[PDB]
Amino acid sequence: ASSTQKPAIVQEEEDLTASWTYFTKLDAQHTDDNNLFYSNIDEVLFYMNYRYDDFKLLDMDSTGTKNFETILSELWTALNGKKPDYQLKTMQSLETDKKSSYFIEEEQAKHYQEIKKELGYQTLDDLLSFPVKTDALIVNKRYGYDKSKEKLTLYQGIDVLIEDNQPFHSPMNGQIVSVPDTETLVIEKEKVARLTIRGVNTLRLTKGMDVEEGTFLGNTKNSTVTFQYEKYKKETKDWFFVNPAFYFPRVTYTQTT
Amino acid sequence: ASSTQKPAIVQEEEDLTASWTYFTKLDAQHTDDNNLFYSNIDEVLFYMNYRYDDFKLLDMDSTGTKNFETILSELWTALNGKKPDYQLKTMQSLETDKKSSYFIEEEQAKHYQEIKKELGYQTLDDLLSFPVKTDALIVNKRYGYDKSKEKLTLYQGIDVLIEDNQPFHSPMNGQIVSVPDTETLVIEKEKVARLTIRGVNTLRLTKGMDVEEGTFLGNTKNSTVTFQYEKYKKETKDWFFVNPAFYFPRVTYTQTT
Repeated sequence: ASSTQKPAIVQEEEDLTASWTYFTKLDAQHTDDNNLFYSNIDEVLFYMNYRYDDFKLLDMDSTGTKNFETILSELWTALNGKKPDYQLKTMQSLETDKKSSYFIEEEQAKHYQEIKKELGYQTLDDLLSFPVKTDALIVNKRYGYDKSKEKLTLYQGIDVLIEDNQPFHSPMNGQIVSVPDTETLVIEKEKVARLTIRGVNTLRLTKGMDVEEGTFLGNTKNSTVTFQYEKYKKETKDWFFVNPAFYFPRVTYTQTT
Repeated sequence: ASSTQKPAIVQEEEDLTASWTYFTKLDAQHTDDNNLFYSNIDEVLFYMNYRYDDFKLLDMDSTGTKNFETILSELWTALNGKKPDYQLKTMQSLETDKKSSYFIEEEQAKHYQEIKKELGYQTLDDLLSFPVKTDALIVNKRYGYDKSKEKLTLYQGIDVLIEDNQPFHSPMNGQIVSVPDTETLVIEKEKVARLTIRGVNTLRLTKGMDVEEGTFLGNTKNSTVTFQYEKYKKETKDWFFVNPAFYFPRVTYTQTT
């Protein structure tokens, strides 16, 4: 009862990444010559999971009249406003506005923040260990949509900054299933998860070799490493991309509004 | 990047509708007493966007000798043949002809089709929600040109099949800016988008009312509802029609060759 605590994130993994991506679509579509949007989508997703539990983008709200894409779009407007004179608010601000739809009562909000901090995304399956000694990966290109060369583009991974060719250890246990070139490897846990790593020297690795979490793979080749992460969907015997950032202990985003 | 994915639709919205409309002009011009053409223009547009990115009808192709109107006209002939013995083909079939300018290697064809399924037109701005509970609007009169009375006509909207006397909810957030008659309303998101709805009784509705996505507007009068949708061009301070079908989650076209 009061001894029972729901996790900070309860959505299924595919829906969690889909909801992230939907919000990056709204950021990217409003990004133009005069405005660059990189909302704090983590704060959005923690709020949405607290309010709406294990929602899917096409489920209906409590009125029965709108789906969660619409709810997310309305939230985007509450945070960022509209052309020409956009606004910039935080989720915390909306959650403390007593007239707002997003309001959370003072005492409940203390508990909500504690659980968000204590549990985070660490209840997801198939978490990834840091590949270097650090307290947070610095993410200079987040997952999802953005504008690049004035054009909408979907980035199905994350770019991370790794200084000084640090020795790079595997984030996951699995088998090396592909070594396409000298700087790309694919590690797969059969029918579970698949991690693609770009930017690490692969000279001491061949297809079929088993690696464990922490196995040294090689030194980082330049300053950026790219991760892509996929989960397996038994129902259709295929794979879907997930946002890798959710699966490491902590990241720091360098792109912000 | 291998981690970078372009959308299924890359064209600007005005160019996308203009390309649709051009193809409907070709279908309508060749429709006669013995042949009625309603090509699968969605398949055309997804192929063209994959092959030629954010093209405009009057742009020249890479050879510099033909514009995209000419390319679309040549494709119509490849898909449909010529008088007096028309022969219907599919876009996917044309992509396997190694002697044709439409060839796409098998893997890339499968991949762009998968992206078409995942993304569709959902990367366009200012999407519309279904006005009733459904997985697809049945469109029995599509946007663009057709023949009526052996006369060419341009239809700047779509007609959708909805059961008569059924509750109808708003596809869009905005203000009711016009209530012309007891069966017509116009909703405007100011200087963004304008939605005309014909066939919903508007007696509970007044000019100046705010609506959200999902707001009950009224019950349907007849067995179809007509939508028109316009976007705003700040450069000229005017509006232009777009094909409304692109903006809903899914449609089913009843008019086929």
